[PDB]
Amino acid sequence: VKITVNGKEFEAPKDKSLIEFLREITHVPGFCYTEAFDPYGSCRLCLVQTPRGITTSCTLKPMEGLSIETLSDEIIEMRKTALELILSDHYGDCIGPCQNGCPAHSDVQGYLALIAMGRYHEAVKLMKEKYILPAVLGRVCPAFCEEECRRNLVEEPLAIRQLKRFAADYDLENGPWMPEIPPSTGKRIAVVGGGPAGLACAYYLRTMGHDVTIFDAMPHLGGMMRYGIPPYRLPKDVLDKDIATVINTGIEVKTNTALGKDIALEELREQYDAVFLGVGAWKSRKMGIEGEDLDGVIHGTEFLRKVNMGEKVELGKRVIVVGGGNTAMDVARTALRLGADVTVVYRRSKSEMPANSREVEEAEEEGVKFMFLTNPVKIIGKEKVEEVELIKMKLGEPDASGRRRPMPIEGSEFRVKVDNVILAIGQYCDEEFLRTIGIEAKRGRVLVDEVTLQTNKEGVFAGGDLVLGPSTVIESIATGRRAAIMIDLYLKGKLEKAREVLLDPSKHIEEVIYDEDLYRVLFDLRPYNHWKKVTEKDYEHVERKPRVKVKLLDPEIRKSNFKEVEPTMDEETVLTEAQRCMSCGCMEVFRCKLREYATLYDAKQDAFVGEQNKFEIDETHPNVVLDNNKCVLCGQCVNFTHEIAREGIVDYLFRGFKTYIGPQLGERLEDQKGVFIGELTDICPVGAITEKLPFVKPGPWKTQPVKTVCNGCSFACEMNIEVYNDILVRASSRKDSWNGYICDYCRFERPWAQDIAQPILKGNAVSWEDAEKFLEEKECALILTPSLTNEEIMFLKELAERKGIPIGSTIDGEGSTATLEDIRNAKRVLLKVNIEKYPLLKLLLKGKEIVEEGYEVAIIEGPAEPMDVPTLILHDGVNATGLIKAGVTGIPEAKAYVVIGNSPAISKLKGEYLILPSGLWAEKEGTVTNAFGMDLKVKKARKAHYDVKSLFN
Amino acid sequence: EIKAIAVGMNSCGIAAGARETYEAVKEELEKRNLDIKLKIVGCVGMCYREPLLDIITDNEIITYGHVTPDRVPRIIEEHVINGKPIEDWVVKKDWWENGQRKTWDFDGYFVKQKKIVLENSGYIDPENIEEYIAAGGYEALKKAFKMKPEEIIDFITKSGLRGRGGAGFPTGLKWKFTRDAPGDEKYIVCNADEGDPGAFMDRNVLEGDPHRVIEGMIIGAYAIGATKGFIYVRAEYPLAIKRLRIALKQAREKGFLGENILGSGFSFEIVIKEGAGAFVCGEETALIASIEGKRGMPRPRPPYPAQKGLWGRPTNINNVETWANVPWIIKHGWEAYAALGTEKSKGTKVFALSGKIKHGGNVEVPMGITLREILYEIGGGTKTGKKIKAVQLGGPSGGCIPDYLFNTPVDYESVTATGAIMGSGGMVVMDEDTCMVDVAKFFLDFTVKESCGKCTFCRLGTKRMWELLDKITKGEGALEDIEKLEKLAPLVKTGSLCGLGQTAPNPVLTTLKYFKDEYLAHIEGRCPAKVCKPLIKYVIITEKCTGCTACAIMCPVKAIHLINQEACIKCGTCYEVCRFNAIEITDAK
Amino acid sequence: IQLEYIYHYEPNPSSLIPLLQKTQETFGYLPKEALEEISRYLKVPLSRVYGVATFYAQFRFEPLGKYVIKICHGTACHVNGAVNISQAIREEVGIEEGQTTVDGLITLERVACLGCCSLAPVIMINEKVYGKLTPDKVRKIIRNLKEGKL
Ligand SMILES: Cc1cc2nc3c(=O)[nH]c(=O)nc-3n(C[C@H](O)[C@H](O)[C@H](O)COP(=O)(O)OP(=O)(O)OC[C@H]3O[C@@H](n4cnc5c(N)ncnc54)[C@H](O)[C@@H]3O)c2cc1C
Ligand SMILES: Cc1cc2nc3c(=O)[nH]c(=O)nc-3n(C[C@H](O)[C@H](O)[C@H](O)COP(=O)(O)O)c2cc1C
Ligand code: SF4
Ligand code: SF4
Ligand code: SF4
Ligand code: SF4
Ligand code: SF4
Ligand code: SF4
Ligand code: SF4
Ligand code: SF4
Ligand code: FES
Ligand code: FES
Ligand SMILES: [Zn+2]
Ligand SMILES: [Zn+2]
Repeated sequence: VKITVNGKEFEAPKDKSLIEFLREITHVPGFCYTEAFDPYGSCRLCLVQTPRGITTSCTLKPMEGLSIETLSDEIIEMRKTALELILSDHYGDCIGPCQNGCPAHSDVQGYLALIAMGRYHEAVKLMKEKYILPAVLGRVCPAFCEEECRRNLVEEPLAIRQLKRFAADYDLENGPWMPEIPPSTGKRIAVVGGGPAGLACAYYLRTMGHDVTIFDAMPHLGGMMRYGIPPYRLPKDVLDKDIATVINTGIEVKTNTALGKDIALEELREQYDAVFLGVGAWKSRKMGIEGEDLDGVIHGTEFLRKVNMGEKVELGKRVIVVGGGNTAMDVARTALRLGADVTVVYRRSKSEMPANSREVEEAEEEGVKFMFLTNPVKIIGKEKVEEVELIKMKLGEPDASGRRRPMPIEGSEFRVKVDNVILAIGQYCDEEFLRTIGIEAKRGRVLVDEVTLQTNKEGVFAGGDLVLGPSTVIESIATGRRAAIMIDLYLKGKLEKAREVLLDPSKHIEEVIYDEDLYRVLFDLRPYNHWKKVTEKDYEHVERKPRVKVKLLDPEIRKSNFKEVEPTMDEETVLTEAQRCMSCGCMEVFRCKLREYATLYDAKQDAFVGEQNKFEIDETHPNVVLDNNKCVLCGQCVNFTHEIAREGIVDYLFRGFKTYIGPQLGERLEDQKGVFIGELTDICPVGAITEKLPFVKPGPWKTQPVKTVCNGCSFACEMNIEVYNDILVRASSRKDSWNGYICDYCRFERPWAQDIAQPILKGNAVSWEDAEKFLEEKECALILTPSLTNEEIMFLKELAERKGIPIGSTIDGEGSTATLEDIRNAKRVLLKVNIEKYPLLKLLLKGKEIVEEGYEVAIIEGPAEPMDVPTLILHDGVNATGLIKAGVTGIPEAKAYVVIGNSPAISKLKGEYLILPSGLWAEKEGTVTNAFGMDLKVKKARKAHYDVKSLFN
Repeated sequence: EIKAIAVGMNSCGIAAGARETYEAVKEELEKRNLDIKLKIVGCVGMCYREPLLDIITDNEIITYGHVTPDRVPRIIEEHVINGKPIEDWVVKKDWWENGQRKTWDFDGYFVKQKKIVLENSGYIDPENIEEYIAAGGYEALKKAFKMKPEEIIDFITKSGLRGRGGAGFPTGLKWKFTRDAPGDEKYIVCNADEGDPGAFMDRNVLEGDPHRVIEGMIIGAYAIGATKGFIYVRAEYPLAIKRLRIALKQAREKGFLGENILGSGFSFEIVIKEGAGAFVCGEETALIASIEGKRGMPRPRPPYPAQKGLWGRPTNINNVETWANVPWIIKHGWEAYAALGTEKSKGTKVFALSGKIKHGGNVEVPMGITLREILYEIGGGTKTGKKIKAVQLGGPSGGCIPDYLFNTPVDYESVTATGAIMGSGGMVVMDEDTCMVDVAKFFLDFTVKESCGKCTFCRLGTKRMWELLDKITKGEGALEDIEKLEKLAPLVKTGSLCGLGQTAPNPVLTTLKYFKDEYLAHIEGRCPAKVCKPLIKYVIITEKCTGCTACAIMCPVKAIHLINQEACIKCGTCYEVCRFNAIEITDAK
Repeated sequence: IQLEYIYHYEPNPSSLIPLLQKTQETFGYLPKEALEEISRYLKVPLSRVYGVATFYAQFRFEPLGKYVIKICHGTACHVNGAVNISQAIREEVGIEEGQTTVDGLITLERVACLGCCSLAPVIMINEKVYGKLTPDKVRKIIRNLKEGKL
């Protein structure tokens, strides 16, 4: 059949639905279509424009001469409105508010879960997807994430910064994690500035492949982390270790190379493909009041650079510091530690102080005196500073909601006698240096396009304190990572298109789906995050758990020295603190179709606002959670459980807006009997049905599927094992599998993750020395269990043939003669097995006739002989058929028996047993032969610490 | 000599007091030792003049209106014994000239009416098949048994008969699709699931003349090849179910239903399926799912009911009115049916005049009659002489047609053009005291209740549209709410899966199209019809008040010469029981 | 016993809705034991039975009162003042529509149409129709119903 899709000529199968073919060639959204069921018209998202009108493509059959537009303005508007309607009834958080509070948007929930498991290297690996200096951030970050935490609404926010510091220091100490560098892209990037923004840009451009050169004026890398942040907050050995981890990736460092003196920007552009300007704000703002030239007017950044460099610093007994930033606080505490009575004067109130609040409280403990709402007007003295004239200030008018401006109170002028005045009122980059290189700046801050971070010159990007003025290390790292993303987009030619996509993705959907880079950048920088408005009443059911307190150094002792005031947490408190997380994020955030469609179609949550259906979560089942607040009502779970599994776990209840999915009224999911309850977790498209995971904290991780088989029975059903850095998270169902669905035994009992650790001799575990002694002493007839792959069976058989050891298997009989086609076509079947012990027979035999006479195929349980009709002989071992094929049946006669695998019915055997472990099924590779004669491949989820081949030598 | 006395015993008659009148007539006949036949009849159509008592002479029928039990002794004494009609109470006369019944009425109700479906209602006893036989019934069944089934299909498709329950698909094409479908077992369904809140015509046919529907179903089953027929009527209509069961028993015992029907070798059985009650179950696919024991959730159309319907077998689902039209076409010919109505829409339509119309009831009008004729000559206009603002045609599925478009003929396409549909056949008349925003809100409220909650567009968009309408009605709206309605309603129409959601935005769309000034007045906090509770303030006129205080003992909230605005329940009982011009509903501003 | 009626019906899934109607006639509502015996006899899941039973507004899972008040909210009754008469009924009885009084005397229901659109404000109390209802008249009817009359 010839159909025309968006002007092109296409040939499609007549019987198959149009949505399948369209999704093959382009992108079509839609929740409710599964080919195993008939077309269902519930989601209303697969709309196409036909000559007759706008219709759903899941119901259409390809006809001759049919012309379909898949992306027109009206279709975009209709899909957008449908998504907004769905989101208007959706309740839940895609990510936790901790991730939205972080300027770099780090997966706080995921690495807190990894810390609760004890996997600190993996937690740091997850941290380094969004920033580069987790130890520095654990020491100095103002903890924007802990301000937004949902634990603020119950007792106290999680100690995210301190747990991050502990894990980062563990990684630095017990071997640092270094990333994988992709093959070289042939491009070179000039980075100017050795501060955190330049380091972040270099690190994330190196992790993409480009060769990076860092230019820095100072002799060492670190910027204001090394020359402005004092060593009682950030020890420089920690900074050296962190910067070493960044620089060891392959970054070419050129320190003592300045811009404007050694190399000009035009030469940098001509030699390098793109240039990032992260020179930072290294000039201090003057106050402009008369007498500022008097001796004793030091600037805070220069003073702190002299103290950090060890240069001789002259300081009087009385010191006044002007400002309220982090610069002022570090100046105040450094001057206190040098021996001066320090007063800090700020023009605003204490609440609006930009400084880190923990540092302000620490300074108040140490003896720093504050006077807020005060402003210096004059500095009085002959040649040196003797006194400073201060005016008291009051908050002004709210103006255009500009948080008011301080207006002086006339007549409140007072004089304070001081010796040194330190200026920390702000920072900027040299305006004349910016005119020398030709970058458009206002007030000394470089003007860049807010999306692309690009200056007025092509190939020049900027960030850090150069763009944001006095800012944070994490905000600088965020600007650096975004600039690395934008530089990688500029080096491919996609930057203008990417900026258009980031402004409004609903107009460039075809380009978003057509380009991998645009899709990745859109989902990295502008993802759809769903929010709920939660007050303190919504967390009253939560157990009140206290927050860990880390014993700071004594204020009296720490006011005299430059020793670090805050230590790292003890390892016993780390797990206790990490287990206070409430896991606010959605467990299906990395696979939810609704979130993806809302990202692509620019859907707003507040487009339609009204009443939502409020449901209670049904988490009584040991393994499955049902959340009707995240139910888009597609009917796929109902269709499966009623038309394929025949179990009827859930069904549609009530009518209209009140419709929801659930068991019979008065029962929860715990009372429901069915061996295919866990298939609903893979059936659900959004995350209303989720699986409880056997980990301490289940925090959603970006797991990668691995294609293998199940070892629960002779069926050997194909499945995906979801792995995240040696963690066997869950088993899911493949679409391309011969079975399609897996049972609750595989999912919830996990026979693929089960292994006996050590050999068992006469019912007691023994070491491998005793096993080797038993193997050397006795005859040790070789008994194979059906938990071995075909290649292992061949190896063991050849070893037995070479050495002459008698070889056998616990399984006896003959293999099956039926294929899946025979069971699929036959209508009268002979069932001489228990249906519950082989759960896939429930799906395979739907609607067949279970007879005792006149049958067409026979289903019998081994050991057995094939019958006249095509027979299905089912054993309890996955590779029982492989054992039968290779001809190792029967139990041979000998004195003592070495059995490879802890299989049942070995107690029937006569003599003494040596049960050798066969290993983890998930760590095995090869092929198996299942009941229907298929040769199915097994793959490794992680590296194998045990192999039966080397054990026998 | 008075042969019979008939009392109208439909649901409309029963609600008015026809049982009391019938028993009073029986008592008066027993007391006077008279020997007249007391029979029940259906509804002629004058529902405003009920209870109706018919005195049937051999040549004339004299129908009295508003026959209460206490009027019965006077009527009996003066008419059935003395022989003098009481001309004050006579509302209808029927006489026979050349075998065609001619009608005279007080109000001119029947002048513009051509009764094809309701030709026997109100004259025959619905529970006696002998009376229906004597009225020419079941002669069309014998005639259709004479001819071949495909000839019946050609007769039906050449008459221009279109579906009376919905969009108006040609009935002969539907029958042909069911007959041409491959299969040995086929079913027919009579759709009596009138979910329209203002429609009563289908139960009117099923109560006043069920044998017409039975005969039409048998003719259609012979034409298609169906073995089993289903009458899908709601359990909320018990009188219709009772009369259908009586009629089925009488038709079975006389050989019209069963095995070897009238020597045609044709076996047909009719079984009454009682619907549980849902507006969505009137949809074809939801009706099929409801008969099969599932939820009434519609499914996509490319599998059509005429090819894969009830338990997979082909099904023909037609309305009660279409099945009732079939015997008239077989008896009188397809050319006689094509001699009525417009070019595209042939025949007659049964409408239900309700609301603020004076002569409300069941009307049988030919296609192409203008709406103004129905509203003013047949309906008589409003009940208080006020002007008619609009009409709601098609129930919740249709839309409001305003008074400057009353020249539109009632055919399918002329009504489809204006943004309404013929729909069930419901015609609700709105006057100057009706808020169009309130009407749209009521229809969207009904749609929100009756949605099956399967597709996202209907389930969610109808709730969002109703919330916007409630926001506008409470006065808390703005222009952005109206723009949201204007954007959302076409998308709910275009995107929904079944006809309930595809006709759900029709009232909102039509009210915005014709009555946007009322919407913009509600944005400013005022109801031009003084209907919305928060936008009206009940003010007392002191200069026109009286010390009698008629509207002071009837108020149950105790907010009364002075009105306690902070305690007024806003019921409105003051404005009626005052029996004086002192209470004035005024804008709260 | 009470559940003998189930075995007069055919053990096909199509008999579910007629069986639900028969159950609501026999008991006045849908008991749990009857529903599980219906699910057992028809071999349908109990979740399917509950979904069908909750789809239709006829079926309820709690018994009905003595006097059932049916407020008609059809188009004809709505345009003639159904909201005011429903307000009068709710204020006199003290429950919302769709609820049963604690003593079980008055059950308040909303219906689509009753056929008597000419008696445009119309309610029905135990299959008896009262028409032409101003709010005062329906308050009188409710108060006279409460005191054992009618
Ligand atoms: C005194 C002080 C205290 C602070 N305390 C805190 C704190 O407690 N917590 C917190 O979170 N943040 C704190 N900060 C902020 C912290 O420094 C941030 O990391 C800052 O925003 C870094 O910005 P940046 O990316 O521009 O790096 P910068 O630190 O500004 O790095 C500038 C780099 O550029 C180089 N450079 C300058 N000019 C040139 C040129 N012409 N050519 C070449 N290279 C050049 C410099 O040599 C240096 O290596 C503090 C800052 C200061 C100054
Ligand atoms: C929500 C909805 C309600 C309906 N209700 C009825 C109804 O009550 N009676 C009816 O005959 N058709 C009703 N229909 C139309 C039916 O789906 C179908 O079109 C009708 O039975 C066809 O009748 P016909 O063969 O005379 O054309 C309804 C359709 C929808 C979408
Ligand atoms: S179900 Fe999807 S859209 Fe809803 S909160 Fe979870 S991830 Fe977000
Ligand atoms: S960088 Fe700062 S805000 Fe971000 S997660 Fe770490 S502590 Fe929280
Ligand atoms: S409880 Fe956990 S997931 Fe929730 S905001 Fe806090 S850290 Fe994030
Ligand atoms: S629970 Fe999941 S699969 Fe089932 S209807 Fe809801 S969204 Fe669809
Ligand atoms: S049927 Fe057997 S092989 Fe298949 S998933 Fe279940 S336990 Fe594994
Ligand atoms: S339009 Fe409404 S009633 Fe029809 S299928 Fe969709 S949700 Fe159900
Ligand atoms: S409003 Fe009418 S009834 Fe009431 S006190 Fe005034 S005049 Fe009397
Ligand atoms: S309108 Fe009703 S509630 Fe208000 S004062 Fe009059 S009778 Fe009382
Ligand atoms: S409507 Fe087609 S996939 Fe949902
Ligand atoms: S609308 Fe209520 S009786 Fe018809
Ligand atoms: Zn009538
Ligand atoms: Zn109004």
